[PDB]
Amino acid sequence: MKFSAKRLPSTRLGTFLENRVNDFLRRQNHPESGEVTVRVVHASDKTVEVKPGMKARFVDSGEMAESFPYRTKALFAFEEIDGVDLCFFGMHVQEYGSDCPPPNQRRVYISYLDSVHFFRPKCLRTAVYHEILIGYLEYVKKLGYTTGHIWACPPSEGDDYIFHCHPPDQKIPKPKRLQEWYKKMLDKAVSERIVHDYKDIFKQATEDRLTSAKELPYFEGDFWPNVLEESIKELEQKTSKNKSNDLSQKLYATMEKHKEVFFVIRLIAGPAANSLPPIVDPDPLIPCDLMDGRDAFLTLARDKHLEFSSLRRAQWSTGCMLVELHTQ
Ligand SMILES: Cn1cc(-c2ccc(NC(=O)[C@H](NCCc3ccc(C#N)cc3)c3ccccc3)nc2)cn1
Ligand SMILES: [Cl-]
Repeated sequence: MKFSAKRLPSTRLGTFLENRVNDFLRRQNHPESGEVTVRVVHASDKTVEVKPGMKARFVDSGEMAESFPYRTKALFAFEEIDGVDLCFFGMHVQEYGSDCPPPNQRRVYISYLDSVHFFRPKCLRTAVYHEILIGYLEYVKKLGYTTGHIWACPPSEGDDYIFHCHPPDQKIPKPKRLQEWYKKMLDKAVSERIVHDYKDIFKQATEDRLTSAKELPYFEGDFWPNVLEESIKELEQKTSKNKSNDLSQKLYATMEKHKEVFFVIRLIAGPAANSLPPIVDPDPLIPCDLMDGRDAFLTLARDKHLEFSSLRRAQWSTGCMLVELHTQ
């Protein structure tokens, strides 16, 4: 096709990921694998606003910024199977640069990732997912991002993060299996000396000596900002007849209850982390309404009856997805 994955415009980030993946596959020399293309298909600037409860408590008193700028990116990976492109992996990320106020400075957060399980061969599928995620971590570490953040959260039964209508036999992993999948990825990144270490959110808070909710990173659509609003509302209902840091107390209790699902990934440790030059992303903005957040691509798939529920339909929906991205 003139409208194929390869023909999408290149980026430094996407070239870096696809090089790392195809290096890995060539080394495996499995006769069923195909070439992998990776493309960034959206990049734009955004802000995340501190919600009303935290704003009244921290923003209005001058203690915390009112909002946090970031860049969002969407990227997708494609394999050649029978000479045709199959989109098999997608990811949306938020990147908070060196200009961003604390506590968000130099952090990346994975918003959503997703897959369609037809990568060939099956036995290298997980490895390839891992290479993409490790590659992203390596890449942002080199720009000078110091910390990665993952919320391990499977989609609900019958729901789709990125790709509309998954195969009926592609199973959603249970939380513990997913948590182990991320640990396996992160142990490999640690052994390649990309990741220095990683910690659950609770342990990390304790080790950073977090004494106020304002010190907690505040991301778009993440669990912690909602938690903080519900906790402030609970606290404000309290009265006491006659004869503080109570938010912090509740945050800690909630962090401990859920610590296993929130990964804090240190990419740059020690004094190296404190003398860094400004983060400069060499890649340009990529406006693309279709891939600005997850919803627009889910809608278009529904409208045009695109489905990722078999090899043939996913190959079909990849082709139409590509048509649409050159087209728009
Ligand atoms: C019939 N039906 C299938 C689904 C369905 C099945 C699978 C998926 N998505 C994934 O498996 C996706 N896969 C991403 C790659 C991946 C593969 C295996 C494991 C494990 N363990 C972790 C990630 C994923 C995203 C976020 C969290 C967990 C999974 N999404 C939806 C919904 N309805
Ligand atoms: Cl996810």
